[PDB]
Amino acid sequence: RQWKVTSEDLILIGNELDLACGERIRLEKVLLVGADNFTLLGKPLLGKDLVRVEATVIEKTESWPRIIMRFRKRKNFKKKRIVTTPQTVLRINSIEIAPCL
Amino acid sequence: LTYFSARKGKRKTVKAVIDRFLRLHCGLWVRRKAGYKKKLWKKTPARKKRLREFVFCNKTQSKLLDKMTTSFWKRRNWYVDDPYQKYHDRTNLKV
Amino acid sequence: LRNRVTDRYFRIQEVLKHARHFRGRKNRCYRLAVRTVIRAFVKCTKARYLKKKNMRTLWINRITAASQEHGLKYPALIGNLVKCQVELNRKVLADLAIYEPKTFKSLAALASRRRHEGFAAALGDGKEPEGIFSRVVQYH
Amino acid sequence: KVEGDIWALQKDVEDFLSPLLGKTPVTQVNEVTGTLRIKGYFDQELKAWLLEKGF
Amino acid sequence: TARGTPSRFLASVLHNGLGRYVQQLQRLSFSVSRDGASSRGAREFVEREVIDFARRNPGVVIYVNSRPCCVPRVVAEYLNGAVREESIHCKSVEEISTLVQKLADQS
Amino acid sequence: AGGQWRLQQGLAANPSGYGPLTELPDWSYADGRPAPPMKGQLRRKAERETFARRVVLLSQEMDAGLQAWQLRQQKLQEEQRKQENA
Amino acid sequence: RGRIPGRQWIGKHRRPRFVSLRAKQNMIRRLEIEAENHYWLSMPYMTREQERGHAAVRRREAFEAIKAAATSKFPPHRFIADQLDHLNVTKKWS
Amino acid sequence: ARALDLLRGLPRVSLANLKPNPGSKKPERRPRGRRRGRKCG
Amino acid sequence: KFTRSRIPEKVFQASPEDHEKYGGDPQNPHKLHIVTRIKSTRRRPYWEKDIIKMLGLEKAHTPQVHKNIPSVNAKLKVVKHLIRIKPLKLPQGLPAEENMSNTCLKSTGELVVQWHLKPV
RNA sequence: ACCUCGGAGCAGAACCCAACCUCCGAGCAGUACAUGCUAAGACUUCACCAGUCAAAGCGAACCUCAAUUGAUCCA
RNA sequence: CCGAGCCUGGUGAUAGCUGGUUGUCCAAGAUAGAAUCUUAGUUCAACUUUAAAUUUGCCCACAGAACCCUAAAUCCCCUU
RNA sequence: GAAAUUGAAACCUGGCGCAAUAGAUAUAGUACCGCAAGGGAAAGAUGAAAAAUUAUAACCAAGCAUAAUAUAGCAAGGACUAACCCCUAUACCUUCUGCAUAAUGAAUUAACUAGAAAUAACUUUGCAAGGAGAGCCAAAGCUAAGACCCCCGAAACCAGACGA
Ligand SMILES: [Mg+2]
Ligand SMILES: [Mg+2]
Ligand SMILES: [Mg+2]
Ligand SMILES: [Mg+2]
Ligand SMILES: [Mg+2]
Ligand SMILES: [Mg+2]
Ligand SMILES: [Mg+2]
Ligand SMILES: [Mg+2]
Ligand SMILES: [Mg+2]
Ligand SMILES: [Mg+2]
Ligand SMILES: [Mg+2]
Ligand SMILES: [Mg+2]
Ligand SMILES: [Mg+2]
Ligand SMILES: [Mg+2]
Ligand SMILES: [Mg+2]
Ligand SMILES: [Mg+2]
Ligand SMILES: [Mg+2]
Ligand SMILES: [Mg+2]
Ligand SMILES: [Mg+2]
Repeated sequence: RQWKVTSEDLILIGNELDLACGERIRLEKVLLVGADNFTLLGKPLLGKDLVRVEATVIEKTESWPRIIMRFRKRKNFKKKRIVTTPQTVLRINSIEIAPCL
Repeated sequence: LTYFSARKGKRKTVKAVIDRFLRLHCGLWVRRKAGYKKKLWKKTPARKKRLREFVFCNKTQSKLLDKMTTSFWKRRNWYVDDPYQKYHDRTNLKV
Repeated sequence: LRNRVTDRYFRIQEVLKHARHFRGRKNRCYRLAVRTVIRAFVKCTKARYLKKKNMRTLWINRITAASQEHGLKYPALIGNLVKCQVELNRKVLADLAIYEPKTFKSLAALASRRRHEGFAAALGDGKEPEGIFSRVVQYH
Repeated sequence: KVEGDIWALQKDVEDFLSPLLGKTPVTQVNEVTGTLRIKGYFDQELKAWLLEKGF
Repeated sequence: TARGTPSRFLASVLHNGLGRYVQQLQRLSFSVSRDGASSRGAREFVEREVIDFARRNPGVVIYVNSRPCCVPRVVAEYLNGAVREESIHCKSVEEISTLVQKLADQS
Repeated sequence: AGGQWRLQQGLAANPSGYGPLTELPDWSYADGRPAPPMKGQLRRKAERETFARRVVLLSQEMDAGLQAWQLRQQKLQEEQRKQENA
Repeated sequence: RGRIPGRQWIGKHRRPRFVSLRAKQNMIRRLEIEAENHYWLSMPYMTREQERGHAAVRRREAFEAIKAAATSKFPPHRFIADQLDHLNVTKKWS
Repeated sequence: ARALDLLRGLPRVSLANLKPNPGSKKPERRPRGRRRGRKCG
Repeated sequence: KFTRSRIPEKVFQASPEDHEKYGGDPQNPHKLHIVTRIKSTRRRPYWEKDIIKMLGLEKAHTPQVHKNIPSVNAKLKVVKHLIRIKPLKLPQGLPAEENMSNTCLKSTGELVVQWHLKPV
C-alpha cells in the first residue's frame, strides 16, 4: 500500500518485518518525490541511484484488541474472537536525491 | 426393551425370537422362511423349496435382535448331535 | 445446592463495561445489553467494508473535484495516468491535490497531453511517430 | 513386554517383514509399556523368528 | 469498540527516530515465587534468558522479588511512567521470551 | 481501472499481480545489505517453480506418447513385412 | 398507484425487466472470448490412439502413493521423555 | 537403565506430578453452551 | 427438460477466416492450454462444478495448464463456458534446470525462462 | 367414491417416478401327476416381508395364461 | 366454577401435541422411497457423521442397448 | 418369572450432604384460607463487652435524586476537532417452505430451574490360551475404567374419607 511521506514523520504498518528496534533501512520503491518547485515522477517508480530514502524502526505494538462477532437471527448462531495484530512504527529520518538524471 | 427389571435390575429377553431364530457364535442369525406351511397346493415346486430352505438375516435386523438378547444367549454352546457345529465358526473371511 | 457459580457478577460486568455508553435501560440492565452488545459488535465487523467503500468513493469525489477545477474529469484522468505508467492509488492522488495543487496541475497537464496523444493515435493508429509520453517501458 | 532398546527390535522385525509384503512396515511402538503393534497376522513367523534367535 | 474506547493521533515519545535511539522500556519488575507450579515458566526464564536479556539491553533495569505468590506477575513501566502489568500465569518459556521481547520493543 | 490497457501491452491487468511494482524488495538495510525475501515472494516463486516443473512434465509425456506410437507403427510395418516373407 | 400483483419476480404477471447496453456489452465479451476459445481447443496436437497409453505409468504410481498413504495409519509413538516431563512441573529452587 | 537414571535427576513424584495416560479418560461433554445446549442432540 | 448438451464437432473446425484472425497456424499446433476461471461455479449443474474441480480450477484468476488432446478436450468442452483458454508459446526453449526459479508469466500467455527484473 | 394385484399412456430412448390423472382387467380356468429330490450363479416392484430364473447331479421319459391372491400366533 | 361434588391417596397419571432447555472455540453436514387404524409420528431404505481395512471411484472411446409406434438425452465404457 | 443347589464376617458416634428462595413443611403444622375432609406459609444476622449505640465501613442489583428536554427514526456502528448533525444498519428466542413481521413468549433486577443408563462397540491399562478375588467369557480373548440416553402442562379414571 501507498503512503505520502516526508522527512521527520511517523508511519505505521500492520505487520512485523523481523527488524530489531532502532535499526535503519533503505527503501527501494518510490513513485515520485517532489520539492517546492519541481517533481520527479517515475515510470512507474524512480531509479535506485536517483534517491536514497532512509528510515528507522522505533517501536512495535500488538494492535489494540479488535473484536469481531458473527451473528445470525433466530437460529442460535453466534461467536466471538479477539485479535491483536502485530504493528510496527517507522520514521523516515531523511531523504536525499542524486545529481544523476 | 425392558432394559432394567424390577426384581434384579437386568435385561430381559423375550422368548419370541428364541422360537423364531437361531444364533451362530460368529454373530449370524438364521430363520425359516415364512409361508412355508400354508397354501402349498397352489405354489410351484421352485417356490416351496425356496421356502423350506433357511435364510440368513441382514446386519441391521440381526443387530436389532442382538440388542434385545442378553449375553447368556450369545455364549458358545457345544451341543451333541448338532449339525450347526460346522457353522458356529467362520473360515476364509477377509474384510 | 452444592455447585453454584460465584463469579456471575464479573462475567456480566465485562459485558456491561463495554455497554456503559449505551442509552436508556440498556447500559443498566443485562438482557437489554446482551441483545445490543452482540448487534453492535456485528455491525463493527462488516462496517470495515463500508469504511473501505466509503473512503474509496470519497477519494473519487476529491480527485473528481480537483480535476474539474483544472478542466478534466476523473475517468479520463486515471486513464491517462495508467497509460503514462504511474501507479499512484486514490489516497495519494487525492492527498497530492490537497497540499500541492501545483503538482496536481502537472498531473492534470500530464494527463491532458496524453489525451491529445491518444486522439492523434485514434486518427492514425500506426504509420506515424508515436506519442512521446505514450511511449512505454518494456520489462523482462 | 519388550525390555531394553525397542528401536533395535522394531527395526529388526521391519527388515524381516519387509520382503514378505514388498514394503517397509509402518508399525507402531510404545516404549513406555514396551509393546509393538503390527498390521496383519505374523505370529507364526514372529514365533519362529524369536525362537531361532533364542528369546 | 472504537466509540467505547478512547483514541489518539499517532505520535512518538519525544521524537526518538531522528536522534540517537533509546530503548523506551525503563524497568521490569518480575514477581516470582520459590513455590507454585505456575512459576515454572518464569523461573526457567529467569535462569536462561533474563541473563542474556540483560546483556543484550544494558539500558533497561530489571528487578526480581522472589516472594510467595499464588500467581506470578510481571510489571513494566516506561519513561513516561505508564505502568502496564501482564499475567504470565501458566505460560511457556518461549512465550515469555517473545512477551518480554515485544515489551522491550514497544513504547 | 486500465486493466484492459495493461493486458494490451502484456502487463498484468492488476499491477499487484506481477511486475516491478511488487516483485522488487520492499526494504533493505541502510548499509546497502540485501534484505531477506518476503513471504509473498517466496510462495510466488515456489508456485512458479512447481508450475515450471509441471509444464516440463506435461510436455515430455506428450512427446513420449507421440514417439511411442511411431515406434509401435515401425513395429507394425515390421511385422507386416514378416508376414509376406513367411 | 403503480403496484403489481403479488411478488415482483414470479407468477402470471411480474415486473417486466428490460435490458441495458451495459449488460449487452458485458455478455458479448464473454461469448466472443469463448469464440476465441472455440478456435484454440480445436486443431488438437495428438490423436486418440496416439495418446492412448503414455500417462498410465504416472497414474499408476500416483495411485500407489495414495495406497501407501492410506495404509500408513497408526497411533503416534509414545516416549518416556514426554511422559516424565510432566514431573518437571514441581521443579523448584534449592 | 535409561528409565531409572532419568528419575534420579528428575524431581520427586507426588499428587501434583501425577497424570494418567493421555487418551484413556476422554473428557465428559455436557449439554451446556451454544453448541449442544440448544437441543442437546 | 435440461440435460447435458452434446455439441456438434463441426463447430470446432477452424475456417481460413478464423485462422487469419487469431494467428493460430493449423500445422505445428501448440501443446498446452493455459486455463483460467471467470464465471462462478455456483448456479451450475453438479457435473459442471465437479469437473472444474477435477480439473483443479476452483480458484478464479489462477492460470493452470492442461494438455491439447481429445480426452481432456471433452472435459473442458462441456464446461468451456466457465473458463478462458489461451495457448502456450515460448521463444526461449523449455525451462532449464538452472532457471527453474526465475520464471515469470505474462498476460499474452508467454512463459519466459529468464527474469532479471529491469528494463532495456 | 376409493383402499390389494396386473397391463397401456402420462414416463417417446438403461432403471424408477406420483395426481380423487386417462383406459382395459384380475380374486380364475385347462392339461399332466418325476406339477419328484437336490444344486452352481444372479435378479428383485427402490428397506424388510415377500416374489423370481436356473446350469449340473441323483432318479426319470425318449406346464400354458399376465394379475389369477394373504404373514404370525392359534385350531 | 356439577354432563356429575369436594379432599387426600394411587400421581412426578399419561399426552405422536405445544412451551421452554444454561460456558468458550473448530471441522463435516439439508438427498430417491416402501409399509403402517398411517400422513402432526415411528421402523427400514437413502443421505449425513466418527474410527478404520482394502482398492479402485469419478469424468468416460470406438462398439453395444425392440418390434410395435419422429426429441433433448440416458445406461455401460478402456484411455485421459 | 422361579426353584432345586451354592453361599457372605461388626463394635455406633461418621459424611469430597446443605447453610435462611438451600436443608425436614417448620421460628410451626403457627399465622392464614376452607362449615368440613384438608391445604399451608413468610422471616433472623452488630460487637469480647449495648451496666459500651459506640460508630466513614466506605464502595456493589433493579429503582430514583444528585444531573429533564433539542429536527431523524431497533437506539448502534464507521468515525470525527466536536455528543448530535454525515454513510451504513428490517431487535432477541421459539416456530416455519419462508418472519422486523401486524405469529408466539418476554416490564426489569437478584436467586432457583431442566440429558440419570445398559448390553454391543471404541480408547487406554493389566495378564494371556488362557483371563476374572468361586459363579462368568473364550478358535486372542478376558478383567477393570472411560464417555452414551431432560424438565414443565391437561380434560380424565379408580379407592377411601369429608359435606344437605
Ligand atoms: Mg473496491
Ligand atoms: Mg406484492
Ligand atoms: Mg431391491
Ligand atoms: Mg439339468
Ligand atoms: Mg361447586
Ligand atoms: Mg410427563
Ligand atoms: Mg463447515
Ligand atoms: Mg471406469
Ligand atoms: Mg426454609
Ligand atoms: Mg444501582
Ligand atoms: Mg439517518
Ligand atoms: Mg426480511
Ligand atoms: Mg438461547
Ligand atoms: Mg405456515
Ligand atoms: Mg411481534
Ligand atoms: Mg401458534
Ligand atoms: Mg381431569
Ligand atoms: Mg378404564
Ligand atoms: Mg336445611
